[PDB]
Amino acid sequence: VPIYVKGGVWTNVEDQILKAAVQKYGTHQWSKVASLLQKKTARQSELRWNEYLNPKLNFTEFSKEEDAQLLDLARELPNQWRTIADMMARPAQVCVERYNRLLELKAGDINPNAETQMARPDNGDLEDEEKEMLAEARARLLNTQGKKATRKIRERMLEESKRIAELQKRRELKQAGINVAIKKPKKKYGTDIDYNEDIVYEQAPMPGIYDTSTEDRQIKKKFEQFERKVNRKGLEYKKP
Amino acid sequence: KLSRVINGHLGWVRCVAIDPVDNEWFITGSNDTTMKVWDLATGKLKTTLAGHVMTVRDVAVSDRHPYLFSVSEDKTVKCWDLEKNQIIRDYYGHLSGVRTVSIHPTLDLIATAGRDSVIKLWDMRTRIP
Amino acid sequence: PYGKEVEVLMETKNTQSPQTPLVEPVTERTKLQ
Amino acid sequence: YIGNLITRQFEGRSNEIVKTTTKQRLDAYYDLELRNSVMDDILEMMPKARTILQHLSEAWRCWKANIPWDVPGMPAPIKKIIERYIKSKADAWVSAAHYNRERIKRGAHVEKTMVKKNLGRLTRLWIKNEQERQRQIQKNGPEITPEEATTIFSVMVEWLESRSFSPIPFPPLTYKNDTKILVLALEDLKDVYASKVRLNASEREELALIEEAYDNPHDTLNRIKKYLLTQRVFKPVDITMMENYQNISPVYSVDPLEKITDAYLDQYLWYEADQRKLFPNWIKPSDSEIPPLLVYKWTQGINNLSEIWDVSRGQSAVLLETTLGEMAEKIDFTLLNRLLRLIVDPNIADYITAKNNVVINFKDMSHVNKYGLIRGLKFASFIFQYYGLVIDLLLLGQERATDLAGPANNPNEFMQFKSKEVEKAHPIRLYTRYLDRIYMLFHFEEDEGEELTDEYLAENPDPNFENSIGYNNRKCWPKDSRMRLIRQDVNLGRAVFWEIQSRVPTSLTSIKWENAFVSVYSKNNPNLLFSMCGFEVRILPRQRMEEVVSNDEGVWDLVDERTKQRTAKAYLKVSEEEIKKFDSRIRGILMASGSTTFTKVAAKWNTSLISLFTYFREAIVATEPLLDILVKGETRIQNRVKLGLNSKMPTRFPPAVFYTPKELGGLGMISASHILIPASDLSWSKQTDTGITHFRAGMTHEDEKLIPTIFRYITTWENEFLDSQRVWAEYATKRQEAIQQNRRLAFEELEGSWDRGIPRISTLFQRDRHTLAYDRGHRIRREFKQYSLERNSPFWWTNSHHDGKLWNLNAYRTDVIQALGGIETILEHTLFKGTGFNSWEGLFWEKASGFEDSMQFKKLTHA
Amino acid sequence: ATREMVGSLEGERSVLCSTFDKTGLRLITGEADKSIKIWKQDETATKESEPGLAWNPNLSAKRF
Amino acid sequence: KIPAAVSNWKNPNGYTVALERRVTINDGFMKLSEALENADKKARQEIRSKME
Amino acid sequence: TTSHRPQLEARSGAKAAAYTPTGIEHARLLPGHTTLKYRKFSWRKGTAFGRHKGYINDMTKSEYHQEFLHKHVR
Amino acid sequence: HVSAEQILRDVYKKGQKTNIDILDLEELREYQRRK
RNA sequence: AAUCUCUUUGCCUUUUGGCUUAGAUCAAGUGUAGUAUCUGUUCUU
RNA sequence: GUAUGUCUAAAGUUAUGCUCUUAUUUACUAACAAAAUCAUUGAACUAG
Repeated sequence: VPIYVKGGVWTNVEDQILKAAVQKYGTHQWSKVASLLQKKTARQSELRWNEYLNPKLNFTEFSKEEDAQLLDLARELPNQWRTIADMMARPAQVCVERYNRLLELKAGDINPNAETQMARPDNGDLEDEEKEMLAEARARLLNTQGKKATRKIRERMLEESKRIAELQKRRELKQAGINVAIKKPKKKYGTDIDYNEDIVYEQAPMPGIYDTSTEDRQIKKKFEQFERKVNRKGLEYKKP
Repeated sequence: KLSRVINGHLGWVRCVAIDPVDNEWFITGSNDTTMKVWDLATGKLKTTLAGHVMTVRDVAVSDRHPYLFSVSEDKTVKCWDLEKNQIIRDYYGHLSGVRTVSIHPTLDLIATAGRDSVIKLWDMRTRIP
Repeated sequence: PYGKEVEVLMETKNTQSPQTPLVEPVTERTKLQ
Repeated sequence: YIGNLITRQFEGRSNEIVKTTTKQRLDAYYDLELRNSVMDDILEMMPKARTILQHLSEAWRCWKANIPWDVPGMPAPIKKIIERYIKSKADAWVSAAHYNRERIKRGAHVEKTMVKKNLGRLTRLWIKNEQERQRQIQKNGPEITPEEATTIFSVMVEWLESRSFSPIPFPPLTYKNDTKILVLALEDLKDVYASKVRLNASEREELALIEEAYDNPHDTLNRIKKYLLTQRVFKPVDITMMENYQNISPVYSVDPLEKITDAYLDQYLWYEADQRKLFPNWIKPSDSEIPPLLVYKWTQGINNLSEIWDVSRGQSAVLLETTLGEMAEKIDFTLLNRLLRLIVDPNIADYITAKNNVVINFKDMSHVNKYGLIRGLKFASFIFQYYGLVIDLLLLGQERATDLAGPANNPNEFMQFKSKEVEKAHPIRLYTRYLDRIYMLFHFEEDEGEELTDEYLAENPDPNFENSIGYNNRKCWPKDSRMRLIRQDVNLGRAVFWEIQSRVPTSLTSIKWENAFVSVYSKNNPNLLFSMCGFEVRILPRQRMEEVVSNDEGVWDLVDERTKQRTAKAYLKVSEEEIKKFDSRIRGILMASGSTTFTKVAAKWNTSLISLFTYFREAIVATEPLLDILVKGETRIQNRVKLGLNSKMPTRFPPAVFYTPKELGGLGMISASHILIPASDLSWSKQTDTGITHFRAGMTHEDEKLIPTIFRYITTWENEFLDSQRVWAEYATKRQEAIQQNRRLAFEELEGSWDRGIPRISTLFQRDRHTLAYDRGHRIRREFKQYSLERNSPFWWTNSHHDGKLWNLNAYRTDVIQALGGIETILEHTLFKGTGFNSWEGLFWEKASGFEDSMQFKKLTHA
Repeated sequence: ATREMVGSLEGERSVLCSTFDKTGLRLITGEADKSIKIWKQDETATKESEPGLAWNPNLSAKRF
Repeated sequence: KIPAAVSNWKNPNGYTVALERRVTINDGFMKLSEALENADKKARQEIRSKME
Repeated sequence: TTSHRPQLEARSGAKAAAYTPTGIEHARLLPGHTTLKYRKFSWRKGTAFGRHKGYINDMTKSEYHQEFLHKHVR
Repeated sequence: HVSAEQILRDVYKKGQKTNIDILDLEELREYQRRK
């Protein structure tokens, strides 16, 4: 069923998904953020952030100096609530609200100010729609790698299973007295190197003043010994 | 002490070379990809040589030839005939941006180097490195 | 800005034509053709 | 070539190929060198570099967004390094934007992707400048001083008191006209959607809200009034720029729910303002006439001024034309609120000003609009014209404004006066303002002009008489036809501008000489010149002509209503700006239609050509550069189809392919360029009117056939106006007789006149006339659509509901079929004979169904 | 210290290139503020009237 | 010590960071507003002084 | 994705110095400029107002840029 | 109550999720070649 | 004089690797199928 | 529907609470599918 006009009241669940989404996508991808919410648009998610959820916003009780400044700015800049708000470093709706309280909707109505209203609490039984919304949000918030990296993951797993199947068949043949070599990877180009056939690009240590013959013999003997073994047995002052 | 300030380039002035023969003018290369020739005595802009698509990193004027050599981040090395104010030779070969050029004092050869970590010596006439 | 002892110029116009040579070609033999 | 190919066969390909810095690699290579330099400087200043350069990338994104880049705890020298390199990149980016825009303007070669990039760059640069302007205003305060604001307020008070104006009340809860004003508002909002079959989520949301407003009018009216009374904080407005090649223009996208309220308010204010006569007769555009008729009326108005052309006593006439520069952007909201409370209920004024103080967004850029009118608001036209009235009163003064407007009890119609003595009582004979352009006609006696110029020269002496330098003159007319730069006339023109410019404070608008044209008519100057609504006009009195010669269409005869005799001629031309706008529209078609079907390309060409010809008509006849541009445009449109077929071969594309009507499988193009273009010696042409001594070919084809030209099917404006005066006087007489007989006029009692008149007689019986009677300010509303909609009708100047059908091109198709040699000859070019189809009559193309029509709705990739 | 042109950032106060004229009496410098600066020696100076920085080799730095 | 860069536009590893890591007074205005208040009062009173 | 990378170091010409080259003939390397050059050796009283009563090194704020924007954006 | 911190802990737990032996010289060579 | 474990300091040790027009746009869908998934009920435990 | 990638497997023998049954919800994927109002007409057609 389509949804042509989005909006309504902001539930707590939506505010929490929006905050998690902002922590991942930043503040310039409101369409990607809103994509995690079923009933809210990109512009409404941006408004909910800029006017209510952004932690930098000053919602504290107005000081007497701020009350005087508010009345003055309201007289100097008539009806220019966003300019006044910018001067007060407070949300525009908070300033209008305070100004009204300092001068002293209905069922089926559209709320024009919904993005600045307090969040409707999640009652303990989450509706299925919101439960599915949370599941989809957790799934999209988890992903971090693109198609190529993901295919490389599955390809490495398949390459390992092929490797084990190859060794299984080779071991069955060996146990039956049929010795067979393991398949070498096919060359992708004329100069494709087989790194075991030689010490590729060998850089022998620079000769020094000290003789190494007696330790070279020892290393050679140890290398021979190791390889034969593998062949036989395997492996409070803060103040303003 | 400071005596004169000249403005005209639309980007940082990256290189400068004096006329080694008559000392009457000096050429500057800039981030704006152009080269400008200035009168030394008065500082007035004589002419603008436009022949690179990126920052002109170095300029060298021959004391034996009526030639100007210029190198740029666009990987090119160019020889300008100062009798025509036109490019006459291009030296192709640097893998990346060319940072410096030096003209050999007694040979018809130029040295150039840059980000590709090698010095190329070019025969001026054939343009062969 | 720099003091009265410093000449500050703003050069936006080439004072000589593009074809005016920067290094005059020598012509040791006068021709009449 | 072959030696290299064979070398590759034996030796293989080289492994050391160095790619050059071509246009497609310039940005990538620039980035590599910039990053390497930044890294070198940072690493050498410090006692993981790839992580450090991420700050450079962020600083560039911050610069592009105009967001201040500041990293807490960042070492100061490294910050300075990043900042200077960011500025160097910025300088290169801006320089490239200027360079590419200059190329685009002059028609130089520039790739389509580069054009789109340039539009993006100019948009960000414009927003950066706008944000800087707003911040400077907040820092230095308002430019309008307190005493000049007090003066302006008292001027509007004196005017409104003199008119005994009744302020517009808040729309009553039981307002008598609510339903009609609402239908008109929703019609205007719905118009945008009237034929786009493909909608996105935002468009669907707006159209659903409109449909809801039609279904629930009472709840809609209640909501609208509640918002007008109490909503003072509004949602942000999106801004975008439309490409016009010569320039770009802003488009404001307002929230759909707010837009419904704004549209209702706009209709209400214009209706009530019209009922209360808020706007005097001189403010334009006006619902009473289309722009061409405005130009015609103005010309005839000048010609009918008493003794305007006499020069026996050394008299002179001055026509001053200038622009009220940056008028809308310099609007202070406190002054606006105070002035609005003078003409409307305070809740409406407060709503209007609050609606201007909104956030402006473009991608990642965002700022609060604190000063200047947002032209995209539906009621912005009303505010604009009201602030314009303020400026009009400053220019004219209370006394002359009263003479021009007439008493409130009995207002003058446009350009008329209650008496000849009132007309002559003051030098300002005529005044009109078309939005931001003011036109003033002054008449001076020898002593009045001498006294004025003497004072001007006293304040601004010209000892070497160089005042002719930089004196703006109409370049489109020959040297002997444009204004003659005679010392006395040049000085009087400058003195008139100097006098008028002093009357309006610079804080309200920038009246600049470079944006002004001052034409002097005198014993030494027989031609009076002006440009209005895109028309270049030159008035020459008959008494000043060497000989009176007959003229073709494009030279209006001005009749003196007193003697009913022709006393002056008005030569017409299309302004260079409008010529460039037409060429830009053709460029826009070619740039957009990269994958368009041949039929849709031809249809776009037709739309633009018809828009041009039906608007300018006879002014095109003498505009040779426009004929040249028409030839090139039509050729380029045909080349788009030819190139789509990978062939430009002339014999493959006879005229029948392009001009055969759509119902016969042709593209149905309408031609304007198969005409002969006037040619004459250009040297003489620049000095004097050479006539038409030679012709040069336009579009041509091998086939021996003359294609009809669209111009021959559109009645010129002069003939429409004369015939309108006739049919409407006949109608007025029949109306009085119809009531004398106590009859009703029958529908066919006006047969033959139905399709005549301006407005068409048929509009008297428009189906919705009972609602359209309330539609006020409809012309300015239609023109202001340019600021709120990305796609606008090229017919911005006419409304079929109010004007009727102003043209009928059905005869063109008939004559093009005849020109092509008839159906027989046309079909000989087609595959028709191979179809075995019985008759050409049954050739019904299924213009509404096909596979591609079934497919356009499906889930499909861009490819 | 050089002085950057009006409107420049502090980072633009940077010498990028230089060359003496053929006589060595004029120094030409190109800078990040996009300007070219010409420097010359003071002709009114003398060994006694403009001694310059004192010869005082810093022993702390072991570059001797 | 150069702080670690956290971009508000790009997140190549898809990390989640704290919201904190992602995220004009001129007397001429008052003078103008009060001048317009005085002009409003002037007119409001003058009209009455003229009609009576 | 890691395929999109900044440059850690530029490819050195020392690598190509060891390669065995081919004999391709390039158009730009054909003979040209084969000889070197060498140097020698009452109507005016009724209105409310009237007479009767830079270079900076920052492109984005220069008057030139501002007039460019005023000219091209309308 | 749901919280963004809770959501992201559940994402973390949702995402946080064979020992072959070499029996002779031939398998060692295969292994070393691959490595 | 030599172990072991704590705590602080130091080290950050799997500890965000370019560019452009935020690169661009989109997020209304029937049947059937495939994969994952949800509530409940018995059953497992 | 592509680009494109991968596979092709004897012999042509180299010496020694937590789940389950199952009826649904939701998301994603499908060049799979000629779907009954608005003298028989989307119809073999669309790809980086």
